[PDB]
Amino acid sequence: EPAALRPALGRLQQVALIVGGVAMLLAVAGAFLGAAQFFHSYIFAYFFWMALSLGGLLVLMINHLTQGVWGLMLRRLLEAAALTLPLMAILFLPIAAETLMGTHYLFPWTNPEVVANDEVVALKTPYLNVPFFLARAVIYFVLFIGMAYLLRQWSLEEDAKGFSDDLRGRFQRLSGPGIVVLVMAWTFAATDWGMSLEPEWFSSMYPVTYIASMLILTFGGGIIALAVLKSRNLLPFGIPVDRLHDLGKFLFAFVAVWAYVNFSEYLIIWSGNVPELTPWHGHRSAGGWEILGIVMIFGHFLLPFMLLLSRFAKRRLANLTAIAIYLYLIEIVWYFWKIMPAFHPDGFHIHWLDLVTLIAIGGLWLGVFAWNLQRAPLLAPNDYRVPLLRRQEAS
Amino acid sequence: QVFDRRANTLARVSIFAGIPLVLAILGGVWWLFGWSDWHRDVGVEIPQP
Amino acid sequence: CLDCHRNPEKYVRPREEVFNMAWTPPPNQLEVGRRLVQEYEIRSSWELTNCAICHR
Amino acid sequence: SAYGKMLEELLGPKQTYESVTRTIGDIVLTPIRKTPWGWPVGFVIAALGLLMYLFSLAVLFTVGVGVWGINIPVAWGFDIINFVWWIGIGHAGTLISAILLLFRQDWRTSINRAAEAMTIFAVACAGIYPLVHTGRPWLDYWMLPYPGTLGMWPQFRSALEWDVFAISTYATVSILFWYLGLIPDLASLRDRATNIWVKRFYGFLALGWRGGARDWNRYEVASLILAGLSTPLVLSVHSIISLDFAISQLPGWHVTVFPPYFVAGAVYCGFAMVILLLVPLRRWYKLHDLITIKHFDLMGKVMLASGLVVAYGYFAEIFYAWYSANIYEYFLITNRTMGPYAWSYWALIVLNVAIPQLLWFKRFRVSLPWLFFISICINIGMWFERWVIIVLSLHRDFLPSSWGYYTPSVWDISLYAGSFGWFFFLFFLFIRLLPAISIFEVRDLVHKTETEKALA
Amino acid sequence: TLYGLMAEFDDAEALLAAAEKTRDAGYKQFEAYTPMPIHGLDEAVGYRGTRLPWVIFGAGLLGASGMFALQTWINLVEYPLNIGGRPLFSWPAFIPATFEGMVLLSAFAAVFGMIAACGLPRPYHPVFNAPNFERASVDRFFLCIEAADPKFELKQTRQFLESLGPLAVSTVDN
Amino acid sequence: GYKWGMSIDLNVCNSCNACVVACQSENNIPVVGKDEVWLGREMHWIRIDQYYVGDEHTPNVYNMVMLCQQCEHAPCEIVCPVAATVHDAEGLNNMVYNRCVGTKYCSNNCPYKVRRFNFLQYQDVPYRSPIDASTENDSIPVLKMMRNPDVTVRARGVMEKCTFCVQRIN
Ligand code: HEC
Ligand code: SF4
Ligand code: SF4
Ligand code: F3S
Repeated sequence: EPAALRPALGRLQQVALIVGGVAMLLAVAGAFLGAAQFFHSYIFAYFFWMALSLGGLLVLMINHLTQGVWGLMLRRLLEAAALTLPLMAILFLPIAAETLMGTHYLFPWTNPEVVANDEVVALKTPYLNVPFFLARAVIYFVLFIGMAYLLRQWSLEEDAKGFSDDLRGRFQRLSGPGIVVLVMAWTFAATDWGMSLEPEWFSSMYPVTYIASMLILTFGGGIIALAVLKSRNLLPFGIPVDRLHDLGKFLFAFVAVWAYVNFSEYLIIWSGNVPELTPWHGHRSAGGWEILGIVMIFGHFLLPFMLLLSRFAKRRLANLTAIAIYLYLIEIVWYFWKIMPAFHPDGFHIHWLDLVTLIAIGGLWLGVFAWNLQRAPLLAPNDYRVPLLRRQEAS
Repeated sequence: QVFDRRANTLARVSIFAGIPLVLAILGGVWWLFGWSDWHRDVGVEIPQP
Repeated sequence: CLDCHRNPEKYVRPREEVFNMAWTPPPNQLEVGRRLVQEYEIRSSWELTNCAICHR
Repeated sequence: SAYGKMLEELLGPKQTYESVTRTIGDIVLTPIRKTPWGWPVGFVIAALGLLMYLFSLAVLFTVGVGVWGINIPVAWGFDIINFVWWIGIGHAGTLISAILLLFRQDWRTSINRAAEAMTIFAVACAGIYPLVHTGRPWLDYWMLPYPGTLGMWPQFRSALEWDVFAISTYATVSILFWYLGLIPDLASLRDRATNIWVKRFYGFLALGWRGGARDWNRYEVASLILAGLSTPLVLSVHSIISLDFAISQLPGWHVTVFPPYFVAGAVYCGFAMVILLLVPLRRWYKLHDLITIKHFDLMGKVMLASGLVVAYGYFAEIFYAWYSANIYEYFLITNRTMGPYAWSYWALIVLNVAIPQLLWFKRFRVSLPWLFFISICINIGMWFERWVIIVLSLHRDFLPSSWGYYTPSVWDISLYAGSFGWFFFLFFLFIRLLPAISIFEVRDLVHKTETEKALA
Repeated sequence: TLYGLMAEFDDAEALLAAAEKTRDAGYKQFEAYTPMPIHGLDEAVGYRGTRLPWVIFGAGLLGASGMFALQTWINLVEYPLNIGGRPLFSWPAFIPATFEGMVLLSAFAAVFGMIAACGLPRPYHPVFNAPNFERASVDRFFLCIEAADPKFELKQTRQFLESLGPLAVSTVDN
Repeated sequence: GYKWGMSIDLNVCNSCNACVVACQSENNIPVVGKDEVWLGREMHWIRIDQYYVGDEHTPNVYNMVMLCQQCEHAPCEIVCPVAATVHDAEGLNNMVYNRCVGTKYCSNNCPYKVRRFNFLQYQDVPYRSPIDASTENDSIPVLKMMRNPDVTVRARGVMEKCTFCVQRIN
């Protein structure tokens, strides 16, 4: 264990609340110039750090189902990402406040004259209505936090009492049906917060495209977090070069899954061009959003498809984070392509509120992520795979 | 020993001289029965009454 | 007959030499055959190969 | 060790490299007139299924494609429900062969050849159906991009043209990754022959292998790349056999979660067939020390982990059929729950998301008479999913004046019930002539258990 | 007409320690001949990997860019068809057919490029005529050197193989 | 050039079925026996659809003359593996019978189901039952004279469609 772990994780916690709090003081003071532009730019920044928190919960449950030496290096980093979901329940309140205000900035089914004219939206008012939108929203959070708090109180038990199948039986008893009621609580949450911004446009697979990107962000965050903790010499274990090729196998095999669920979402909508399915990709392939579409094929898939094929720049640490940071800067563009063209559908524009709210929720997320890393000893030293991590370090 | 030394001549030309000739047979049958002007009889002087 | 419908200019002759059997194509078939295509209002390669031309 | 107690669940008693090679080299090399029973009585039951297969095809070509019972509303029937079912079966035969080899997992080792070969014979039984459901089957070469004296090529926007491109890539790399796996294995059956006319048979199937580190290193860098090329293939193949509904504008067909939910149902129905085939390959061939019950505890967990993604698939496609305010997808929910074929969707919720939800408990996973009934309710049930997807979306659609029924005739049953003949004609030819367990890989698993006991 | 001086071994724990000992003895032309792949034999022999994955990628880029350019040449240059009102350069609906041509030509360079990199369509190797090579693909492990190196005679080698732990050092012919 | 469209005045259609039987006499459409109409395999390029709106004792009966609408963004064409269903530049839907290999996917994606597949050898069916191949390629000689010489008398496994009478267009 390094001595400079808890001060540098304390410093990164303190500097991220000031970075992610001033940028939120710049956001709400920037909200007063243009009111609707804030909530158009806030919910874009919400989905990037909600999915980076929920994927930190979702990979944590795959880490408990399987015996990987990968993931033991991530288990205290996924648990540091899964319990920022209490922050994504309190930063959901600006999205919850707009549904209560009579502004109809965020969700256009809050408008009583959109419901009264569009009959397609008026038949979704059993599901899309603000006394039941918010009641569904706190149902997701008590299932997201409750499946993160139970996976913390039983994992902080492990470094307290010890490993047995009394405890590892509890992980697989939760995370077995956890992913069931995590996917199903996300395919009711992405049709609440993400798909219902385009309320005339239904879809299957629209939460699944987020699910395959929750795996990109939290394996990309798996390699970025084990890079800064390696470059500053703060990791309690030297990284096995065989198991970084496992994290690069996961980063590569979830770029390809993401480009298979986003393209077959497009391949179906483009083939049968039904006018209740095409307005999404018609607003996202016209008026400048065509440029972000061609980026999502080449800069998101095909540029990290070729560099993530060799063992070089997949087995080396310094050339995998050159992909994992680049995959963050290409997923930020993607969540700007998923969420933002629901607002101002004809034409592409980007505000400074788009990239000062991503810093605002980001430093708030990276402060709470760094707050939970001082809680854990970063190794899970009473685990059953840590004798395998004692191997693969002395060759 | 099974498969004595003479079989190395056989196994070499079965993938280096056979498969270019079998694909030249199947390339010539593809020409003669799907591409030629013989199977659609040109220049043949069809007999009248 | 698809290469001749997609590019009729390398085979189209004047109407006054259609029933003349001794008509050989000139060395300047193009720029004359293309001249005859715009003169005879011969339709483009898009409209001429779409199996209602043939294949009813 | 926590890793050594994983690998000891896969073998069991005292086993060396010879005792492992002997119990797989006694399924093969046990000669005819000494060959044990069960294989003769099964190979002549499969012949009566193959003579039901070859007679239903000789009928089908002669009198036509309209002895099936396919209507004009529902014009895709048992020729396509069984085709996506058979393609669905062989897909978890390559999750076992290729996707688990990415994960460096050692419980896929003894389930390998009984899933590589089970892929191929669920593709050779499958791949006849895209060639015989056409009304003019002698022109299925027109779906190939070849140059001819016609200026015509295939369309390459239809998802049945990609079915040509998926299966004729799936059929050829299944028989190239199972034959590459049999290159170092039929060299072991060659050296255990002591009979030169069966030694020359396995001395020519295996090309001359010798082992060797310059050949063993080239083998696994051509195996895991093939296991890395067959893993986006089968997530695409049964996605491409899923696009040929989801490309179409039909209300039950045009859903966009068809590509991951079909391949989930392929690694749901497929693991049910590997379980339905390996429980009678321990009680009949004495493989209790290679196909130990932890392999079924893990094949049941992955079948459960795949059966929830189709449990998600039935609830998503019933949510977004309601979440869409279409009258045609409102009617889709009220034609699977009500209507003339409501029994099919309720024998689907029972057989897929009610009966195999006992897979959570180990009580119905380690117990093979309970895992068999669960997996036999998935092969019948995932046939009914592909019936609900194909027929119940076709037989009632947009216009009410084109509502059909599709009660199948005998030649739709005799081709499907005859198709199990051609599966078990080739499966019983695979069991007798070829090893059912990859010997060289389970020799490495025996070596991996010894090299972790020697780390103490 | 002399190819052998090949030593039988009991288990591969004593083979790779002897195969890396042959790397310390200057012999550059030697093999392993095991029934199973052992971790660290090509590192012990000194094979330094193979150029075979670049043959798989070189044929995968020829199948992906060869099938995508096939359906584009069909739909734009050869016979462009208004089929369904869909555009001529349909860049979707060409990807599920240029992906399966990428998998096909890669695996055609993965099986037929492995049995072309290894000389496997080759019966009668000069190692099969050994007194116990029937056990070579079942239980035993056979460190074998050849006569392609300039530092192999029958002596200088048989005493070196007995400086290892062998079971039966046997000289096999061609 | 020559954009071909059709307007069907549904207010004046009395469901006389004279347009069903005149498409049959013009486009060589085969008759299908009683046993294969019950299986929904009638060959009729145009159909009239009663719909019975209202009370079950005194309803209003409405006709929809449903033929091939010749869709510009035709979904029946994009699902044809061998491209046996393409468009003109005139705009109408060309169902070419000699290219049809018989994959009935066009009929599934056709939302109106105005595609009609030859399932058996539908030819002279009230004079020979269509479940035999003893007379599959042998035809009645006197029935050959009633056929229009401009429309393909179709084979066993090809699909049909209302072609706007393209032999009268051309
Ligand atoms: C006139 C220039 C034509 C066009 C617009 C199309 N075809 Fe086409 N076709 C033409 C001719 C002279 C023949 C006879 C060729 C021969 O004798 O081999 C054909 C034939 C065909 C076939 C062959 C049928 C068979 O061999 O059983 C097919 C499949 C075919 N034609 C298809 C086809 C398609 C799909 C077209 C789409 C636009 C098309 N044809 C146009 C002449 C013409
Ligand atoms: S459209 Fe047909 S049914 Fe209607 S009046 Fe004319 S011929 Fe009679
Ligand atoms: S048959 Fe149906 S889908 Fe095809 S063009 Fe006519 S109306 Fe459109
Ligand atoms: S899709 Fe294609 S080939 Fe025949 S029946 Fe339907 S046309």
